Amino acid sequence: YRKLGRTSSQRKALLRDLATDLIVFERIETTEARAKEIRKVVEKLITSGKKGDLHARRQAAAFIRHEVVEVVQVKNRPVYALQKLFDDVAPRYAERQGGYTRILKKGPRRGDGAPMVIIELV
Amino acid sequence: TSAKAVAKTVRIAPRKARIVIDLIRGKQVGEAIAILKYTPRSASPIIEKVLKSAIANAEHNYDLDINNLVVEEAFVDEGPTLKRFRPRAQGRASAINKRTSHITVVVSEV
Amino acid sequence: PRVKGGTVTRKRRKKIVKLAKGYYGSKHLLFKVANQAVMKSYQYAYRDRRQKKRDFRRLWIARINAAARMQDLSYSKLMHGLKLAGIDINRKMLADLAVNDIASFNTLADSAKKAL
Amino acid sequence: AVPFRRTSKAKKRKRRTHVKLQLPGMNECSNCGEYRLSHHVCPECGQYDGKDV
RNA sequence: GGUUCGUGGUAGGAGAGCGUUCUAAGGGCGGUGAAGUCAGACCGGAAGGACUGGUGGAGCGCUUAGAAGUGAGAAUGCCGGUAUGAGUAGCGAAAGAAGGGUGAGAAUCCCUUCCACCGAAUAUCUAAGGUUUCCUGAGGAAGGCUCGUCCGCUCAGGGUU
RNA sequence: CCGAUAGUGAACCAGUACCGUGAGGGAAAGGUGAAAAGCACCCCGGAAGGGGAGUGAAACAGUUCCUGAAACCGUGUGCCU
RNA sequence: UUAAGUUAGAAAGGGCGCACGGUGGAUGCCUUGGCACUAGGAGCCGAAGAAGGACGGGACUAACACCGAUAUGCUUUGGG
Ligand SMILES: [Mg+2]
Ligand SMILES: [Mg+2]
Ligand SMILES: [Mg+2]
Ligand SMILES: [Mg+2]
Ligand SMILES: [Mg+2]
Ligand SMILES: [Mg+2]
Ligand SMILES: [Mg+2]
Ligand SMILES: [Mg+2]
Ligand SMILES: [Mg+2]
Ligand SMILES: [Mg+2]
Ligand SMILES: [Mg+2]
Ligand SMILES: [Mg+2]
Ligand SMILES: [Mg+2]
Ligand SMILES: [Mg+2]
Ligand SMILES: [Mg+2]
Ligand SMILES: [Mg+2]
Ligand SMILES: [Mg+2]
Ligand SMILES: [Mg+2]
Ligand SMILES: [Mg+2]
Ligand SMILES: [Mg+2]
Ligand SMILES: [Zn+2]
Repeated sequence: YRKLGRTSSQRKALLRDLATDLIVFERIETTEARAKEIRKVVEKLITSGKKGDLHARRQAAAFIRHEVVEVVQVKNRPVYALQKLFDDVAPRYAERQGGYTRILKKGPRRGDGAPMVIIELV
Repeated sequence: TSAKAVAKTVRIAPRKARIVIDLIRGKQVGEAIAILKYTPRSASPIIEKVLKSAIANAEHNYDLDINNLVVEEAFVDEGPTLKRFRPRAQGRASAINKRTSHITVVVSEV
Repeated sequence: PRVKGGTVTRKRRKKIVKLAKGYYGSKHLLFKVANQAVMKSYQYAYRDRRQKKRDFRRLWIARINAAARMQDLSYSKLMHGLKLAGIDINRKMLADLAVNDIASFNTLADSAKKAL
Repeated sequence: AVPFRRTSKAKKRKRRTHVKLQLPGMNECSNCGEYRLSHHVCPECGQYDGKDV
């Protein structure tokens, strides 16, 4: 597995941040090395989603950030990233056995030449 | 006939500009532009404008065909150096050369 | 009146640099190494005008030695023979006969054998 | 620690024989009709070759 | 005018000269192109001198004599320029991420959210010291160890009761 | 007598800038053209910069702009490797 | 065809020569400034506030020069 120029806690923070962003926005632009780590971490969260159990919900809730995605309106209740992972995202991969992400190569970034990719669901 | 364009006194060390200008020398202008677009260097966008200026000059001043143009010449000449100082340890100041470049590109019909 | 250094220095150094034309790198560009290179080129040229005369006499002698051994003489016998015979043709000329008209050289080597 | 002699022009140039860039790995598109890096999305079309994105 | 004997050379003695700037006198060159500068395969025993062509765009040779800040390769010389080392060392303690925006251009500016750091401080005042760095608008040459649309930077206007 | 490294330290807003607690130390830096006639207009470019067009005897005189040596940096190629 | 032998050509880059550029500011030409003198004049200023300054004064004014709240000038006499 990749050390991403970070300590163990920083890296675990970075993978939690990127994972949540990928679940919330369904498409993010990041570096190639970051995108090749995320695909593992996000496809495991989507698997827990599809599981759907309380146990599975609590495994995902131990990793996914507590970000409000949107506020829907029923008395307007906010929807958290974790609810969007079990209510919206996972069930749309119910008959797909793995491979919920795809990395498109975009090109190098002006400031540091970093190879940039779009990583997206489906 | 052939069209010239020069970017005089560009802040960009000549060495750094030459390493890229070497890729386009003799290529077709279509290809040359693509090489500059996908060559991730600081020199690339600067050299692209000079090369695109050369092509505009070749299309507007000399009615040449922009679909039949090869980069005949492309060279980088040293411009005047900006002299700077970097304070080093023990009160000593070491020189810094902020170098400049004259980038010339010449396109020719074939 | 003040005399500034003007022109004479440049004119004198540029002549020397020109005499170093063809020399490797800095030796054809920079006055200081050009000047040494030119001094040394003249020294070699003076020495090699003497060495050239020695060099050619050794080349002629080798070729006469060859042409004479095809006649069953050595160079030392042939040159002794010619001295006794009275023939005063020098080595540059014999060497030329020994390459260009071997028939003539053989005639001289005949004269040599007769004197011995 | 320090250079004993200045490096000559010839020698400096020989050392730089290898300091150079490689041409980009690029080809023309079908849709765009323009150049692109293989295995990248073409931004002229705004997609991955002919496959729409 | 010829015979004879000579002609390696450091310190050093002796001699004859080359060239530079200036003066005088004489005689000249020069916008039909002076000096300088570049080039060349020419001339003299040397120092050196011409000629031709390019560049240059207004002064300069020659003769005889005179006078000297009169000739540079070395002084760890002085000053300037430019190399080499080298695309090398370094880029000065530290946690960022994505989305949205702005823009010719964005890792680096703005906003949002999450994350992380200080918390007898990395917070809040005040004195010294600095002296406009403060605010607003515009800018991105240089400065900022990268970038830059940003700034304690540049330019305007302001602002201290 | 000097002719911009000379001549004053100072031909130029110089005892300035800068250095120093201070006394004090102390620079660098002249030349568009006869005349601004200082490049309308078009073109690439965000600009810088450039290419045309034009002015001029000249712009390879283009607001630090007479000349423009050498080091040094490049491009091309006749011979060699 | 097999065998044996000989010889060519090549340039990643490099060298020499040449051509053309860049950089740089030597050189020549030039002079606004200096240097040394000669002849003549003059050799002092200050409580009637000096030397030397500071801050001000222009339609807009950062600097220099000039001027002092009468401030980028006032009066007068001559020149033009
Ligand atoms: Mg920990
Ligand atoms: Mg210190
Ligand atoms: Mg002998
Ligand atoms: Mg002798
Ligand atoms: Mg002798
Ligand atoms: Mg003269
Ligand atoms: Mg002298
Ligand atoms: Mg020297
Ligand atoms: Mg090294
Ligand atoms: Mg290393
Ligand atoms: Mg490093
Ligand atoms: Mg830092
Ligand atoms: Mg504590
Ligand atoms: Mg501020
Ligand atoms: Mg910068
Ligand atoms: Mg700003
Ligand atoms: Mg002076
Ligand atoms: Mg001068
Ligand atoms: Mg000039
Ligand atoms: Mg009157
Ligand atoms: Zn395409």
